[PDB]
Amino acid sequence: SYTEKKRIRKDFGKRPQVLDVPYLLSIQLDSFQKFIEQDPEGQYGLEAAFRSVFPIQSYSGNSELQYVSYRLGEPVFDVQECQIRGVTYSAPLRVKLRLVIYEREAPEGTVKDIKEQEVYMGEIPLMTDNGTFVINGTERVIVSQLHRSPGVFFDSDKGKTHSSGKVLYNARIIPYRGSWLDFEFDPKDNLFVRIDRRRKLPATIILRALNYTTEQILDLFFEKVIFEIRDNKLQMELVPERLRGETASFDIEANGKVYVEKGRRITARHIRQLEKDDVKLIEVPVEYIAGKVVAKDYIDESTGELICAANMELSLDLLAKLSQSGHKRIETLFTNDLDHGPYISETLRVDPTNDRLSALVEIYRMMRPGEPPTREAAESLFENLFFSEDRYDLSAVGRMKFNRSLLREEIEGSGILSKDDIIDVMKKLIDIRNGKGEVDDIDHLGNRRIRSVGEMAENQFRVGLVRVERAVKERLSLGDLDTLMPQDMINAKPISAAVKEFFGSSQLSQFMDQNNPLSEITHKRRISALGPGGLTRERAGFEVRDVHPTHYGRVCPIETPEGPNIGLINSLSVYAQTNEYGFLETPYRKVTDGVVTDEIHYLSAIEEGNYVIAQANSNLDEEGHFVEDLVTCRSKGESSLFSRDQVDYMDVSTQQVVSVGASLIPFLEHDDANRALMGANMQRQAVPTLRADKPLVGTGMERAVAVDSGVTAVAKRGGVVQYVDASRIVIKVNEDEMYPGEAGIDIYNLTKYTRSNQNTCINQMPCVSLGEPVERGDVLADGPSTDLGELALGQNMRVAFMPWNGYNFEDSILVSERVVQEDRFTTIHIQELACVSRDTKLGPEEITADIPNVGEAALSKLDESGIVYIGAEVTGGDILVGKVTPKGETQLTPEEKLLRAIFGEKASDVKDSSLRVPNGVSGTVIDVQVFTRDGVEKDKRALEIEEMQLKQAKKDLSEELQILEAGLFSRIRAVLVAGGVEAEKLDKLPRDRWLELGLTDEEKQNQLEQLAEQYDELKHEFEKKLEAKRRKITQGDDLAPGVLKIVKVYLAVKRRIQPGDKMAGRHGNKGVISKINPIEDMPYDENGTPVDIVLNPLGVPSRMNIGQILETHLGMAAKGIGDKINAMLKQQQEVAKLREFIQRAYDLGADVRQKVDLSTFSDEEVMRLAENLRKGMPIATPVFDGAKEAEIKELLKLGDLPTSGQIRLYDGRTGEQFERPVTVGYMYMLKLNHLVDDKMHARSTGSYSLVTQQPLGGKAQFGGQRFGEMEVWALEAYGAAYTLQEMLTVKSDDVNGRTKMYKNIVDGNHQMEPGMPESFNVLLKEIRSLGINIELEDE
Amino acid sequence: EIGRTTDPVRMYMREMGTVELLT
RNA sequence: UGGGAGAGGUA
Repeated sequence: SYTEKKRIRKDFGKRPQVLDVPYLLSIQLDSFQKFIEQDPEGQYGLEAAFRSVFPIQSYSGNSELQYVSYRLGEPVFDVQECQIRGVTYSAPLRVKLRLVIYEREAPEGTVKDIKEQEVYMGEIPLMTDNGTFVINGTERVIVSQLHRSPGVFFDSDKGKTHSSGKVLYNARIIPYRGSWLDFEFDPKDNLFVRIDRRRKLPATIILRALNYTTEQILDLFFEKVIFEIRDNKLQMELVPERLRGETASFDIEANGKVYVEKGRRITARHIRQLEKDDVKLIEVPVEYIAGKVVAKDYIDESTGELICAANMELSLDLLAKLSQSGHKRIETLFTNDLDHGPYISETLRVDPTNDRLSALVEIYRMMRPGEPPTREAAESLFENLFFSEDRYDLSAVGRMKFNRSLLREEIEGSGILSKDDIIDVMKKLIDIRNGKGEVDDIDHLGNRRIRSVGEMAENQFRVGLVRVERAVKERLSLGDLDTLMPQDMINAKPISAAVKEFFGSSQLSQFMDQNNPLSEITHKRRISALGPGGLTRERAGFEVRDVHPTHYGRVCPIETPEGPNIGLINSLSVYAQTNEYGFLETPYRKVTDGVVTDEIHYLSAIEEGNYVIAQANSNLDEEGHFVEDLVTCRSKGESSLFSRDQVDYMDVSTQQVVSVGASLIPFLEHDDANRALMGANMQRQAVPTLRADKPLVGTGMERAVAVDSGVTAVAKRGGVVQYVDASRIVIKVNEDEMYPGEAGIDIYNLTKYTRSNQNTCINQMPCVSLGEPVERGDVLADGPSTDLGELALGQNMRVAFMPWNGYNFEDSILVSERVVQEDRFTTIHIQELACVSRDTKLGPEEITADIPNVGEAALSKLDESGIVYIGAEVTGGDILVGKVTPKGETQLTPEEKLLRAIFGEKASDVKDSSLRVPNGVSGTVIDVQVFTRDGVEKDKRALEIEEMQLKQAKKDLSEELQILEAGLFSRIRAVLVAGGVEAEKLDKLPRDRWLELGLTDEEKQNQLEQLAEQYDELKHEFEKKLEAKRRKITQGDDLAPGVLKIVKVYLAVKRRIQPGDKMAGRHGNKGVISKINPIEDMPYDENGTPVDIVLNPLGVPSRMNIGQILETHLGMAAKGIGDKINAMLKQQQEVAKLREFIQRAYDLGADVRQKVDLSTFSDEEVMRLAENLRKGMPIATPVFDGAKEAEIKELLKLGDLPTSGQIRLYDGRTGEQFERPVTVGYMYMLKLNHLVDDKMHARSTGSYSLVTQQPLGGKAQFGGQRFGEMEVWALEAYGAAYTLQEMLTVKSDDVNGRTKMYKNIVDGNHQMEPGMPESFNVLLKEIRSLGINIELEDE
Repeated sequence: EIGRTTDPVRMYMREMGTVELLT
């Protein structure tokens, strides 16, 4: 490595890593890859959405539209151009279509007219190289969603009929799209049906709609006990395995042996008796069948009348009629009280319909009520509900879960439902009602899949595609045929409108958090339970907001918001993947015969619930087996002890449970989870400061986050560095990585002082030097808050834990003045103000420096063209750009007539409406961008900005042509030395004139002339690129309708810390700065070094975040090692002393896995390493794999510091000594984005709301603090009647009272005269406009 | 059926669907 | 001016 040889973090983890941390943005990039990518058959994304609707026939069938292929054009602008211009970053969608015409005058007139032109179906916004979308110039992130998977889920309730406290089992079939279908039960044990949660029908209505009679329903849902009547005494063929524990209605009989007596219940020994005798027929008394229900339709075969139908309780006269009619063999259903219930019998008795047509009009009367139901209308509705692919789909994940839950075998199948599926769901629900089987776990991670950005945009594309497919089928039905192109009938409005509506304003298209790189990467790895198809925030219970045991390795349990969003927004764990179906999976190492191998299996949520999986904190040796016998494991939800050979899997790493941000906390295992949650939250709100500062106590996940966030500049191809700048890095590639048709020069253009979404600063500082060799995959430029490729959100602060005079009372923080002097937590806040020149109907506005009735002091900051200079330090109430507005003539006086006569300013009354900087805001001006529309000549200032951009682009294209002609002349040198041997005669002459040298005409001469004309056409495409760039920056902008030109002004403020600024560590220890104490007042030790920050010790033993204290002690040790290395470097000892001491500090831990050896390090690298270590040696500490207190004390003993962690501090002011030793060390503090510059607000009088005449709300529009209902109650409890009347009237919506109060206060007479608040008159007028006469009755 | 609806266009469609179409 | 949604955040 090369960026790692310059500063190596000491690792304290004792376990090896058999699987590295993957690419942290594989979920977003892979989902959009599967959406946008061209696949032949494994249907994904755009090709699947095209095949789902194409082809389409006519209203008759005389023409149809075939889809051939689609492609995507090149985007018109790169990502930085879209972010500058304020347009989305999209691509044109060009798709080849085929239009054929069926000659209906012919029997099969296939070929009449074949059209194949290129059609333009809207635009799709592309995803950049970091996983974000640029929509209208701003940067968004489409958060993944966690919804219920399609399929069937047999759930239940828990005591909803409290008249009995019974359970009421219910199924629910969830399609991907289409009408839901829910079977359920009642307290009277009847199967019901709701379609789309509508009114309850009996559940045999759907069966009779499926063309099933009562007989076939009974055969499907019951079994037959067969009865034969012989010489007027009844006999029953009895299978003995139908009688469990119940009493006998009669003394049972066999051929010659009595087994079970009357009044004697039948035992399992009696079951063994009746299977060991193997009897078949058993005679039965008359009253035993009085209670059975006939399952067969029976008619008197002599005459032809219905004697008894199916499902009717037979009687004595009915059995006499069945004996005398000739039907001497009856089939009744077998029922029971315990298991085989009479549910379907009772639903057939409740069931009022009788045939297919009556059930169909019952379904139509339920679905589209208040209409006359007809036969074909009810038939077409019932077909289109479930059994038609154009209005119902399971999309094969629902089919997988369906066959999985019905215990089937075949995975793939029909997307639509069918009769076997419906009767299988009813049979399984009846099995649940029996007792064989179990209900499903609703909050399982096998019932909840992940619907990512590519799937969601595919569905919105399909919605737009059917919305345009309907209209193009309508047009193809009635239009002409010979001249009908596909282009004028395909309309790009619905598809582009739907996909732009989704990408711009869905509930899952979120404005990306851009505080630090951890903010953006945690947003891009986020999982939302809300959105379209998911839950809602207000009506979600505690069961969805809990840590299910299947979250181990897939979803983080300690990273989530802490408000009303707590269980509903989750975070993906570090190693978590998805299936092809969308279920979360996490890797495990397969153990075989005790040997834990290095084979990695990604197990999904349901597969891991079978095996025994070892913990990652179980001990291994010699790459062998476990060191103990009673090993912990987890299986089937719970976690208990197991043997060392029974185990099936092991966790791949110790950080497998926690997310990205929760695995940056050192000593996380010593933290309470309520504080670790808040630390993982508050790391994402930390502003990037002026100079980045790596944590001395870290995790080693910092380099992974800093590289994978895309916020740095990583090297695409390794080599050596040719030229560094503040804004450019030029890398000469090695010839091995160089391709045989190029030069081998990469250019990196660093983005400098770009604004983030949270108005913070983004700039890339180059971390390499001149002539330094790099490799492929090292960091070239530190981003906003990274330091040498490590994540650096804050600074390392010398922290003392003691109470200091009540200045750290209740989570407060006392800060030295050296932290404010040295500018450690000083952040830059870039802020963009805009000024739009619009076309008023009274006259067009103009942006010119000529501003009326203002003083010439404010005109010094503007230029002669009306725009402020780059670099001018503006303040509040100043002017940035002078835009005046035509007020309007509206009068004809001789004064204005003489004015328009003498000057010609025909709108000589103008209203100055210039853009002014809002109050309380300051800072310089770092960037001015002026956009203009077509036709209007722009300005001198816009010409100057245009010339500067033109010169910059021309310099970039000139360097591009220089390196490309260098590579081409290297290629002609290579083919010249391949053809002949000419070395001195080619380089004794200049390289640009390498074309006039020649020889005899041969293959190499032909190659010389062909590369000559290739260099000529290279010059041709070079000047074509120049002309394209020139016309692109000279063309007028595609601005909104109604504007003429837009001026954007960028400010930049530096915000030092102050009392009231919020500050936090990493363990959920937030605090507000209360005082900024001088260095002569801070406490110190006997070397005289004062402490940078004094924290409160009483915040520790209630919140139980002991990682605070352990990070303090390890930071004290690390800074002690850095102090000793700095002492040796300042004394300039040797290289051998430095090598010995740094080696002793490196190989220090107990049995740690890091083996660093400076024997291979050359002396310049050891001096470079000691220079980077002179401010403190950084120390890694993985989560749940930490450094012990023994290793902390060992490092403290190396650093010649106290072993117990505590030194003796002296008072800063009195010079005396604190009576106890005080814990002093180096915590890592962050500066959160809740600054008192943004919270502080005050208002005496301002603007008012229009309807209610009450003061506004908000610091942005200078609002008033809402004196709400609870404060009205508090004043009522005090008794302050005059203060309450003052609040309700004269500080509020009472107009005469508030004007008189202002002028009475200025008159020195503090007295109010109150009246009626105007919101009461608003209320009176609204109750009157409801047709209700309300009036204040006078006395 | 008269009664169980509240959609006005559904009631209007039900009303207009009774008079027969001319030849 | 100043209204409504949606999203996130702080105590």
